[PDB]
Amino acid sequence: ALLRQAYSALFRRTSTFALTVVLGAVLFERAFDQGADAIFEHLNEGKLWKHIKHKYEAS
Amino acid sequence: VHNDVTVPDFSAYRREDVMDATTSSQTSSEDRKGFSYLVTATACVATAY
Amino acid sequence: APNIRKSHPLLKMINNSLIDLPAPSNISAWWNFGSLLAVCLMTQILTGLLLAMH
Amino acid sequence: YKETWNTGVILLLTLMATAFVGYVLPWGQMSFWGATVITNLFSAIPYIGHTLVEWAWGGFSVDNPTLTRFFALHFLLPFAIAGITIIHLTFLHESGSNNPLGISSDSDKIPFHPYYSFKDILGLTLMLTPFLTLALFSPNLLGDPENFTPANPLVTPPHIKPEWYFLFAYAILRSIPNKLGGVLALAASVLILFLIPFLHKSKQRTMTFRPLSQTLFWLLVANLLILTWIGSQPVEHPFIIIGQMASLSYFTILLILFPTIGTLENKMLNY
Amino acid sequence: CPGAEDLEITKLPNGLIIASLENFSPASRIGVFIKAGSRYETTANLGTAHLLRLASPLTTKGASSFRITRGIEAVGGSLSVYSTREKMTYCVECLRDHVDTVMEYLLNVTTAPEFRPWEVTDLQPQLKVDKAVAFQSPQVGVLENLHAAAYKTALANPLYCPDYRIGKITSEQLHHFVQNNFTSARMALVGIGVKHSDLKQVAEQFLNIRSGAGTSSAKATYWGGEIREQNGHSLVHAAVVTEGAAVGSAEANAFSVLQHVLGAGPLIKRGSSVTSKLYQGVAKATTQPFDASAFNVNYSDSGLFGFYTISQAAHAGEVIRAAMNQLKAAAQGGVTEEDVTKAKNQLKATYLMSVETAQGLLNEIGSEALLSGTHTAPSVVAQKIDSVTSADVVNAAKKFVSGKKSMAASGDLGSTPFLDEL
Amino acid sequence: GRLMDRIRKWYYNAAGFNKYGLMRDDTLYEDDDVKEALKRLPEDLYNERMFRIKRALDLSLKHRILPKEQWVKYEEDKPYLEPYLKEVIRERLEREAWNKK
Amino acid sequence: TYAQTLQNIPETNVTTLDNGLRVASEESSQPTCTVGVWIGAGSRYENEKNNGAGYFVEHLAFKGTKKRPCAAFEKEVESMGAHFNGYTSREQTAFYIKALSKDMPKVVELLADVVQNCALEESQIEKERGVILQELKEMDNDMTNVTFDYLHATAFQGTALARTVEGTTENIKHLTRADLASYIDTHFKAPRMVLAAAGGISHKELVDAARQHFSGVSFTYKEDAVPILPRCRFTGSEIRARDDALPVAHVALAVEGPGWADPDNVVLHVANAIIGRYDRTFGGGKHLSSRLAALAVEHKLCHSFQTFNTSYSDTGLFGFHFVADPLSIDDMMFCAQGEWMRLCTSTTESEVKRAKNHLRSAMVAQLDGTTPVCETIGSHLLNYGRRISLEEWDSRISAVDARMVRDVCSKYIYDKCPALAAVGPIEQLLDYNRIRSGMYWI
Ligand code: HEM
Ligand code: HEM
Repeated sequence: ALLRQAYSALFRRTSTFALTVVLGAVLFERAFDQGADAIFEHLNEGKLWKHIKHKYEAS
Repeated sequence: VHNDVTVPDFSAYRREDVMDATTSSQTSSEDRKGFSYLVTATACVATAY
Repeated sequence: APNIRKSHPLLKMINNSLIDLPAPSNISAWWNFGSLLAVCLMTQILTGLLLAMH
Repeated sequence: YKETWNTGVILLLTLMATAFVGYVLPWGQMSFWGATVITNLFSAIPYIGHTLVEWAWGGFSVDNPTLTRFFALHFLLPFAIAGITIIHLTFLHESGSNNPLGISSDSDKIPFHPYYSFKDILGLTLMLTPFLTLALFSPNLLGDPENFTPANPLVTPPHIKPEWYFLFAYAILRSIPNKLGGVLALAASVLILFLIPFLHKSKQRTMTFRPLSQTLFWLLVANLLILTWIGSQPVEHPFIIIGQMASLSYFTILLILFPTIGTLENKMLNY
Repeated sequence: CPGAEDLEITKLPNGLIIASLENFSPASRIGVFIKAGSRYETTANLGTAHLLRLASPLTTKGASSFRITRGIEAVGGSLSVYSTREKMTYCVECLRDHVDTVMEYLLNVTTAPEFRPWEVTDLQPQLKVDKAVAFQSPQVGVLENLHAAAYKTALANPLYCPDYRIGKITSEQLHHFVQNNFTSARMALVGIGVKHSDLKQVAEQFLNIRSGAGTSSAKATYWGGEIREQNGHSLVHAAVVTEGAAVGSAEANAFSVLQHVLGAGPLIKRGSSVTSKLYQGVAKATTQPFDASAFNVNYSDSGLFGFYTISQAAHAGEVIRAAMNQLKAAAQGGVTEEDVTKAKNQLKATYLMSVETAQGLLNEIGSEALLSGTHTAPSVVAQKIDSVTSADVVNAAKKFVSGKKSMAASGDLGSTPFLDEL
Repeated sequence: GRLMDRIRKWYYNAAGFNKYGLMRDDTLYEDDDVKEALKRLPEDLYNERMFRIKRALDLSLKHRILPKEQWVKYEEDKPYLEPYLKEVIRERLEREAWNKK
Repeated sequence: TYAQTLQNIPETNVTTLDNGLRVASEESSQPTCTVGVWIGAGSRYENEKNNGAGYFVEHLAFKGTKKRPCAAFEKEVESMGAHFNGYTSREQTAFYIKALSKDMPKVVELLADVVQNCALEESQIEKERGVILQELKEMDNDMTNVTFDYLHATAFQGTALARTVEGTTENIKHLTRADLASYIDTHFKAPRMVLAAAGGISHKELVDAARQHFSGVSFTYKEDAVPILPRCRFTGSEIRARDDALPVAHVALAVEGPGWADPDNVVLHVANAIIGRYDRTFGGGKHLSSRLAALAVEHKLCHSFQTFNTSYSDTGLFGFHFVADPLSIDDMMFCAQGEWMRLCTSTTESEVKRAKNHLRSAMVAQLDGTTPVCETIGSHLLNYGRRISLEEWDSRISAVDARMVRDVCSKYIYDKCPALAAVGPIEQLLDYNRIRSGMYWI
């Protein structure tokens, strides 16, 4: 049971609750950004420089 | 007199696990708290971000 | 006094107006505007300074 | 009165930042140059040095983006001073004022008004006279003439030094040859005030009845005067050495002599 | 391993008696017994005995108030002072292993009080409190006024510091009261749960305020007064007595037995007392609930006897009257040779039961060792109890009906009668 | 010799709190101990010190001092609180030490 | 030595009669004694309709039996100098007698006659009914018990344990000769009873006299089986009976307890030994060792306070109670919860070492006389199923250390939703929420 375990190891001690909020945030950021960026780009296929860049990318 | 006093019935509000008056509520405690706290811990993470 | 929240000349202030302050139990959402106005203010000043620096 | 005192140190620090940024506003030779030398000091702080400075400057050198954020800061800080002054007096009032004899004055207190309202209004005019006399007859008696010259990045003035009220520390800065140590020494020169309360060994509060501590006190004052003076002169003999000497005596007096002479004084009283 | 030991009991030059008895209990209970109390107070130092009782945890010459409390507590010890109008006992309890530790403080408290002006000064307001919780029992209020109406001195002196004297007692008064009463010939170092030699070595080579009898209590002079406290409570408490028998007297046993014949407390929870003539007699008179008992006190140079009655207001009249008729009726030969045998046995038992308690024993043991210097064997005290004729009882009865009576009552007395109406 | 005694008497006179009519102990800074100490002083000594102190303050506010005749003489300076204050500290150190064990 | 005095404590003899009753006793060299039957019955065993019977029964247990009516029964006991007492709690009832060992047998007879043949005279009932009714009014003014009742009332709300031992007003106004009879015939049975005794009694002479008056045999297997009770559910909640007209306020707070059998109860007790108790008449005052007591004194926080570990067969209540003035309720509570937190997070060896000695002295004093010993035997069997000797208790207590007190208290107190009951002028004490948060972070 995660809720039970979670409670025990993460939410019971204030010190660990804090550690969770931090590490939790670090991972949440990394994933929330990638995901939203992903969504935004698909929603705008071929319009972003990221997309058309290749055409003139030739040094 | 105080002997004539009883606590009303909270079945309308109790959580599923502490609904049965003949079951130790302690066994489902870590769950009930673990959930609520899980919600809270998350709000912090969101805020932190 | 036992707990610092009440004795301290400053916490005592923060306490008697944001922690142990007696509030009616039935106030509605219409009472939320005081705090917002307050937050609203701190926010303007913050963004304002930032803008003034340019 | 620790808290009254500690907020006090904070008022001093704040006033310094305030008066420092204020001085750059007229953008004169000294304004600019002083700003360039003083702010660059932090560049000595390890690893996060340069970053912290270029951040503050808003660029690569004191330029327009600095002038603006300073004007902003200068307008702001004063108000923070006012706020904090309220806290200062708030802690102060918990205990009430102290007094020259250093012994409980509960057996003889008087209403502030009219006694002190009057006394202060008198002390206001007594000082205000010299202030006005100066401000009106000898206007620039205290200002560097170098600041009547528009800032020019291609002409370093001969002697870049901060305003008088800073010299004393500028002095302690140059005492320690080593960009990093000197900064810390500077920082300590003022932050030292936070320790005073923990260096009180006397069984008595004031120095009214401590003649030893008294000369030591006036020595220290004189010491600060010299430090101020050294700060105004160039970095050459015999100044350089006098500097280091005064800087040393400064910390010695506050960190070692004072508490020590304090203890000795207790034994002489049979305490 | 552990068996039958025999109660030893020395006596030193200065007159300090030392009783002892090892019953191999996993716990001890030493205790200093003393001839002192409100009985020795003068109009000038009233209450000083009381305050002294409360002052037990104040600093001494060998241990500070801090160490005395922390010290005793560090070993699950306990320290208490119980005292009557004429006796003060200082005892402590603890586990066998810590006696020597708890002993020091005990010793220090009774023979080395410093009574510092401040410590004292800050303690006095306590009397106001300690006295206020006690008087919650009306039971205690009348007894105070009883002794007041029963005597003109010594015993008439209240057990709790009178109000007007609160905060007026002085370190000197405390010091003097001690130096003049806590003297080696008025003290006993009783101790259950220890080897006599050990308890002895402590007393001698340690106790130092000494020798003499010091101040002597004036003879208890009988008055025969009547004090009435009109307060409004729906329940009226009343007590009517007559000078009774003294301690160590032979006419003592007589009253105790008359006591039990009349009725001294219930033995059946919520039960009626058929064996209690007094209770039963009253029961046939009033209809509402009540309580009536045979009151009996035996003091060094005097005693008190009569009855005590808690009753509804309006029925206080009927209840007291009855309690009386039942006493005269006893004096008029209304006692059965059986009634006497039942009593004698209830007394024997009650005596024997009120000794199982380590405290009850240490108390029984010490009381003798103080006002005697001996330990009456249990078969002797029995051989002494039953040896009481039917007459003896009826005689005690007579004495009450004939002697001058002094009454003390409190409550809504509107319907309660005066001493000269009985 | 009397070196220590020469010094003390000198410092005592050097300090000069006796020109106000104050006693060594009157100048003690009222920290936690001195506070308890004072509460234990017998009333007569407390009231006296109070007058002395209040008198000193009045001199201070007046920028005057007592006439030489009235100055407290080194050898007659009564150490009225010292004894109490020492026990107050003895007591504390006991408690401080005990709570540690 | 302490150690030895313990080993040398005579053993407690326990033999079971073919009918299920258990006879136990501790023989001493004492001329007087205490024998009685301790029963596994009480308000908990009652129900909505008979709640109070066990108490109504208690009121008649002495008003005479069939073989020898009121007058006679009373007269026969008084006349032998014996004391007859008894009580009834939520999970335990008991009737015991104090008399000379010489009458140990005639006593046993009397007992058996009370539990087995109570008169239940139709005319007596209607009187004790008026009596009990007044006892309720008198008890209603004892805030301390009005509080613990409410504590239960909510801590175990909706269950068997949430019932008062005395019972409802209605229940007492209508209970019947029948219901009472039924209660006795349903609950007072050999397998659930214990004839205990202590003093100068011979186990034999006792057990013999036992078989003689406690002969009733059982036929079916059901009659030999002790019925297990449906358990009671704990609930973090509060009940506030306010009345600014009362002079002081009463507060009780508690988390669920482990129940008789659990070993932790020892540590739990060792814990409460640390927090201990106070009451304005303790002379120790500011020097008392109990941190809470001190604060109580230094800051005039309360008139008294007590820690408790009320155990039951399958559950319990571990908390505290205090009486304070309307304006010092909060600081008091605040400090109190503080100590509980201190137990969980920072107990000291010094603290426990003492707590232990205080506890040891406690257990020993619980056996000060014959009635108290008998009460301990009557209970150990009924709850632990045997006798735990001071020699044992001591070993279990001696093994407790800080690290241990911490773990347990944490296990039962930390971050648990407590049950709270307040009575009186409790305005300053407020919000369950706030109190709930006082349950974590020292
Ligand atoms: C009381 C809160 C404030 C209010 C209601 C407020 C309102 C406004 C308004 C309406 C404008 C015009 C915005 C636009 O359309 O361009 C403005 C501009 C500005 N404000 Fe504020 N302001 C507040 C506080 C401040 C403060 C405290 C500062 C900084 C000390 C500040 C600095 C500025 C600056 C620099 C601009 C100009 C730049 C811009 O127009 O975006 N403001 N403010
Ligand atoms: C914005 C600057 C400040 C303001 C306006 C301010 C104002 C005051 C005022 C009004 C008083 C009461 C009257 C008096 O004794 O002078 C006071 C007292 C005091 N201030 Fe400041 N103060 C300031 C800075 C400081 C600083 C830098 C310190 C010291 C580091 C300080 C330390 C104190 C202390 C200790 C008192 C107690 C006076 C006593 O001995 O009775 N103050 N201040």
